[PDB]
Amino acid sequence: SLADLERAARDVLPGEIFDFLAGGSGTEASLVANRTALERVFVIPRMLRDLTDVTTEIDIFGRRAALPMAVAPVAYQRLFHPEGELAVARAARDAGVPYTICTLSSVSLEEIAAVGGRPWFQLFWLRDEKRSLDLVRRAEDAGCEAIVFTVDVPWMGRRLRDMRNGFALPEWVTAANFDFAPATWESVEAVRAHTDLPVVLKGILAVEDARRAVDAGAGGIVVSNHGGRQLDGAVPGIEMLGEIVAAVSGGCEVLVDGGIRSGGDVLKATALGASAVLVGRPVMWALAAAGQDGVRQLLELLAEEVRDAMGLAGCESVGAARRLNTKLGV
Amino acid sequence: SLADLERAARDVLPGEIFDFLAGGSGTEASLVANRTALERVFVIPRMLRDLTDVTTEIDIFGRRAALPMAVAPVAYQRLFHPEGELAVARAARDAGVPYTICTLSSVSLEEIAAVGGRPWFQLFWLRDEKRSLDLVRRAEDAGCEAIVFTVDVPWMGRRLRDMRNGFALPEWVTAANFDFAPATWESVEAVRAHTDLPVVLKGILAVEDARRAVDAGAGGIVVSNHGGRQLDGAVPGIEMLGEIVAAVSGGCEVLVDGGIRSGGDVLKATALGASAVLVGRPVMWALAAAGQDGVRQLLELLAEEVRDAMGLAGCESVGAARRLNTKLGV
Amino acid sequence: SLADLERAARDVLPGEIFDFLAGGSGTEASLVANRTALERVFVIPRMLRDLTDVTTEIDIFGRRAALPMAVAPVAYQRLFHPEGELAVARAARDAGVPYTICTLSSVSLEEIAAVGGRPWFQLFWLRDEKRSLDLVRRAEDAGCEAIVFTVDVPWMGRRLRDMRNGFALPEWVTAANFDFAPATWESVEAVRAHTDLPVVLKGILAVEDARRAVDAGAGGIVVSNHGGRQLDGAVPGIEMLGEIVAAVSGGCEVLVDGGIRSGGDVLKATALGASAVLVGRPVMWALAAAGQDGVRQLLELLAEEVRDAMGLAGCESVGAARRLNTKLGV
Amino acid sequence: SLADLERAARDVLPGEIFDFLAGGSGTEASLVANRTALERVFVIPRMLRDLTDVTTEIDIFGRRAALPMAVAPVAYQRLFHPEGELAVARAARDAGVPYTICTLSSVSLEEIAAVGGRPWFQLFWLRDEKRSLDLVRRAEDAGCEAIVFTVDVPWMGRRLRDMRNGFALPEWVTAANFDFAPATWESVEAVRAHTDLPVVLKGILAVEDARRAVDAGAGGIVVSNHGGRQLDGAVPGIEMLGEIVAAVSGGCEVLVDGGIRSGGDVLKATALGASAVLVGRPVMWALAAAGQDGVRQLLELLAEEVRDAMGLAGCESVGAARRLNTKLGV
Ligand SMILES: Cc1cc2nc3c(=O)[nH]c(=O)nc-3n(C[C@H](O)[C@H](O)[C@H](O)COP(=O)(O)O)c2cc1C
Ligand SMILES: Cc1cc2nc3c(=O)[nH]c(=O)nc-3n(C[C@H](O)[C@H](O)[C@H](O)COP(=O)(O)O)c2cc1C
Ligand SMILES: Cc1cc2nc3c(=O)[nH]c(=O)nc-3n(C[C@H](O)[C@H](O)[C@H](O)COP(=O)(O)O)c2cc1C
Ligand SMILES: Cc1cc2nc3c(=O)[nH]c(=O)nc-3n(C[C@H](O)[C@H](O)[C@H](O)COP(=O)(O)O)c2cc1C
Ligand SMILES: O=C(O)Cc1ccccc1
Ligand SMILES: O=C(O)Cc1ccccc1
Ligand SMILES: O=C(O)Cc1ccccc1
Ligand SMILES: O=C(O)Cc1ccccc1
Repeated sequence: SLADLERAARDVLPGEIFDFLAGGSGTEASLVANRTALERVFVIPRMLRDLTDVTTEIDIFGRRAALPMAVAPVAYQRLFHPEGELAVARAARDAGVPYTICTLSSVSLEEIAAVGGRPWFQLFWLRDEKRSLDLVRRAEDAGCEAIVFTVDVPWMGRRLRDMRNGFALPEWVTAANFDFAPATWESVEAVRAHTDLPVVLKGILAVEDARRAVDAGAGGIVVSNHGGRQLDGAVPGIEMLGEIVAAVSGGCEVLVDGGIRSGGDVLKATALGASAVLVGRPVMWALAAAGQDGVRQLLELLAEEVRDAMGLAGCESVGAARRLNTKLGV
Repeated sequence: SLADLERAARDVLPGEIFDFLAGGSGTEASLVANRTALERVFVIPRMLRDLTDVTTEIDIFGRRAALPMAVAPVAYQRLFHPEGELAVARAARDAGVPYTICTLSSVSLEEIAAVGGRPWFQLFWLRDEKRSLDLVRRAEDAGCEAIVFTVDVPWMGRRLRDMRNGFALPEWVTAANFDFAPATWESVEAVRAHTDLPVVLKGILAVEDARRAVDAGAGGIVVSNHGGRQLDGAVPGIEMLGEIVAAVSGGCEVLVDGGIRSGGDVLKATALGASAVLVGRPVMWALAAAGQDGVRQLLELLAEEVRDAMGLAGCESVGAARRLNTKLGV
Repeated sequence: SLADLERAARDVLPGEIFDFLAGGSGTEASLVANRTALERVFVIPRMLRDLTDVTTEIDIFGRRAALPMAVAPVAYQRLFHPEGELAVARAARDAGVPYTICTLSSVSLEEIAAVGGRPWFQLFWLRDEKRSLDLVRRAEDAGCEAIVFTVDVPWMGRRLRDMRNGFALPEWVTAANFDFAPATWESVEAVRAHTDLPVVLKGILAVEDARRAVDAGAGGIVVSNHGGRQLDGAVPGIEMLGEIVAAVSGGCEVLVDGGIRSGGDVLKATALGASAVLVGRPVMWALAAAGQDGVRQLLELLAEEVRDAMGLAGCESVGAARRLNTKLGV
Repeated sequence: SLADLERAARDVLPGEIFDFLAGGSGTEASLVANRTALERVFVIPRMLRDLTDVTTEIDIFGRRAALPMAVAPVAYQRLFHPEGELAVARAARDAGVPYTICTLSSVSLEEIAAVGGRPWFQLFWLRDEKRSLDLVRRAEDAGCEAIVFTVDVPWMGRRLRDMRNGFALPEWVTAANFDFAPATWESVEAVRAHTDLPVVLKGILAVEDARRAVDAGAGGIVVSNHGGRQLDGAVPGIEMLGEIVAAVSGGCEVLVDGGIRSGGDVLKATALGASAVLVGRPVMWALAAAGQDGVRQLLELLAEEVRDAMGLAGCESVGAARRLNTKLGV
């Protein structure tokens, strides 16, 4: 289980860095709710279906992925291990999972993309529409296959663990893509007009924002409260997911994140209608604990857990898993 | 109470064997939910009815049973006591309760059936349609009166207690019926075509699978998440039971299992519409603690608890108990 | 508060007697649910109403009572104090609260009634229709003003505290009215035909049993699960009360019991539609702790708490309190 | 966070005074429910809106306030610090927040009003309609801009912490406005006829009392259970707020109080429809801990938390925050 890795990472990382990773904003209400919400979801499995060729593969944004999952954008991964983003990206490539390269990556995006695999690029909107679009163009020129535009960070949430810790970036970690302003719908349009890559808006929670994202020409959204790190009291994405999937009615891919910690959790998200999930903190636990081989082992365990869960639920494909029904417990 | 027995069994059994017995898959969410779900159910008892002739008997699959209960299939019972299945089967016979002989029994099915009583036989689908049907034919020739086809095990769930324990069958426990593949609806048909015994599909949770089971010629189903040992996050059977009973509308017997630990719990399952229940772990606690006489004492306590509960609720018969209403609490 | 008294009684009483008093049947699910259910109820108070003449009085079964409350039937009160029922009955009389004399009283019913006040008499149905009716006639001849026919005890619930304790009546406590069989609707009719007193059926939880009680000529019912001492898993009366009040639509008085521990709890029961409440265990705590003066002090504290709660909620009368709305919390 | 201040105040204040401040009535059910209720509310934030000019200002009762918040009436503030109400009022003025001067203030209302800022005056109805109206006239002559008529205190709730503590006002704290009777709707009319200031009824929880308040010519209400200090078991205001806002349909300002402990909580109240909130206990923690500068720091932290929350939720104005949707969690 992914629970094994969390303790291993707690042991190795400096306390303040473990807190930067684990923490949420405010009283951590949304952080805790991400888990509570998943725990309340029960799947109604189907029996006696053909499982001779169970596959966890999906096609997303033009490409085959080995699982309905990608590595979430997590800034400054050298905080957790000296190889940082390169270790994660290599493991992701080898697992057939898309890796999201961050605007605030601690290794340059061009170096990360050179690893190969299916890199996506996460955008934070800069000060200058021109620099933002340069970053997009860099990503595209480097072979990234989607732009994950983070839209829930007009500014950063108040992380009281960091404030209490007086936590700051070590001098040996930098924003390697560099030598910020709130995004609007106009910024989305500027991005969409300047790339042929799918634009994916990350941090959508309202139904009318999901519909507007489709109208705006997004190729996907990530239904997300940013891992409980942005508005404290924001609803978990998993609680809005079903309503959002019904509202877009196939008009874009609908991803979800927040608290996904097992293959069963992936199955739950799928059954609620998600195209795929992102996974954040667990990938960093595996990185901290054992570098590249740590993340590879995590991804292999997830792969096995997702296949197991699907077959136990009577699903030979992710599409079938999306047609599962659920029941909320207490 | 059945709680007495659990500690007695914890004291006598080797830790790893107690864990094989107690554990569920994954994070044990479905294991815990089986109990939570029962605990939330309240019965609305009726008063002032004639109780001069209260009976707990039912007719099921051709035969009278003393209680609306059978012993669930539990593999490898010599793990818990040296007399294993023979001790349980004798106690069951003497109590007038059906005993389910397992495909993976640690005493041969013919020896268990020779004990007498009302044996049923649980089938796991083998590799070879021909060997599966041989096992069915053996059971029928031995006098088993129903085939309990387990349909929730295309493969085994990941039991993290066993994995952590590195638990494996002792060399002194074997699958005595021997000298596996996923089941499908085609396998059900092959069984149904080859026996005149009622075929009971164990591990149904979806309403449309219950209806299809009727259409397929099943004589019953067991609404079950396999004691929380198969898909972690599968809904408890008790949560689907009422919906399933309404959907089959008398077309087959509808049994339930998972967490039944008292006569009051039997009453709750009955009031939700179950024809009968299966009981698993408590029977093995009694076996571990005191062998045959242990299981006899358990069954006598259950019998007394079921009669007590029925009469306190104004029910002179199990049919009347099925007409009780319930209310969900928090 | 009534919480003060509970510890005082725990200190003075022998453990096994405190357990006889405190305990419920089975796993004590219904015992705990009585409290949970009250705790979930919130009152919506009204403001700015005339409170110049707030009164807690009600008319019930022909007579004025000082509060919408009576002392519940509790058998064998000499278990708790040497003066037993006489101490409780005197305090009740002095407080203007009806006292329920038990069939299993440890002082004869005629002695208790001689105390004066507003005694009611609780009936358990005997073996012999003739002896049952004699007991009723005795009660009526002694000046009791209602027959509280307990209808939830075809036999006694399994009290595992008592069983574990091997608890039995001390030799110095006897059933003083003596020198039992399940009740039916026919028994109710026999009682109703033989007395002009109001017949009150205690232990009704199903709506159709409440309606039938009206049809049967009951002058009241007590919506009750017998303090969690009868069917373990029976719904709390407070959860059925609103539905029952709507169903009888003024055809009899509807009382409730189970867990009433404050004037606020009385207000909650009133707001849900109860005519009055019974209070059991707290009266015995006060008796154990301080005899007659103990029960008087309890009743004075309740009186003050009920007036306080009513006025804070804008109710000058109990009728107004019945028109309060409520909201369920979590 | 406001949690920092609570411990600081616990350290400095005498135990019995900390209890006078913290406590509620009865079993403190309503006190705890105020927090529970807020914790169950999740906001659905909006993204990608223009936040170039985020403002937390509102217009209320004729005047601009810097935040959608006022300092609640809290009697006898010299209990917490020697400068008492003057320290709080100065900080409030400097923060641009209305300060509610109490009828039971420990510094005279004219001295508090001389501080300047936006003082409101809270009225308790006196014995004598003439003295009540004198107090109103004093407040108006001193420059108070609204009368906050407390309508939930026909008398004081039973504060068991105070009773247990034998707590009484120190001899060095007095009701400085002096040298009481239950309010009715007639008292509201007498106030409304005698002032041109907006009359705000504090302690409304029933929908029909909110509508009647509008009909009566109130310029606002405060939906409130008096911080859990009046009826124990009264619903939290936050649970009635949405229903009340829909019922008045713009006919008066609708404020709420009870448990507001962060800017996120203000956002939640706004999203449920509140015009503004009151904050009580936290202001007294800050006063106790650090006098005037303590309250100033609290108000600055709240201001920053409210702006943060609004912008993270896509709201450039409080009006926009009122149009946010919410979802209840568990
Ligand atoms: C340490 C940390 C840094 C993050 N950095 C970013 C970021 O730069 N961009 C972004 O869009 N999301 C960022 N996220 C949020 C994740 O992409 C994701 O939404 C969240 O972590 C998912 O929740 P999970 O960690 O519970 O799986 C970060 C998350 C964490 C924990
Ligand atoms: C140790 C163990 C072994 C089991 N073996 C089998 C099996 O061979 N076949 C099967 O259909 N169910 C099997 N089950 C599941 C039970 O038949 C039953 O569904 C479950 O135990 C009921 O839950 P309960 O144990 O809470 O009463 C097993 C259960 C346990 C605990
Ligand atoms: C020790 C004990 C003895 C009781 N004896 C009787 C009885 O003889 N007849 C009866 O109708 N109810 C009996 N009751 C139940 C009470 O009348 C009442 O329904 C229950 O105690 C109410 O719950 P409360 O104790 O929570 O207030 C008894 C209750 C207790 C605790
Ligand atoms: C110590 C104390 C004294 C109070 N005095 C008054 C008062 O004189 N008048 C009034 O209307 N409310 C009074 N209140 C209630 C507050 O105005 C407010 O409704 C409540 O404190 C809001 O809850 P909060 O403290 O959780 O923020 C008092 C509250 C406390 C804690
Ligand atoms: O997006 C986040 O929660 C992580 C982050 C951390 C530090 C600086 C920018 C972003
Ligand atoms: O069916 C089960 O949960 C029990 C089982 C244990 C070991 C091997 C097969 C089946
Ligand atoms: O009615 C009850 O719960 C109390 C009781 C105790 C002992 C004998 C008869 C009745
Ligand atoms: O209104 C309140 O809860 C506080 C109060 C305390 C003491 C006296 C009057 C009012």
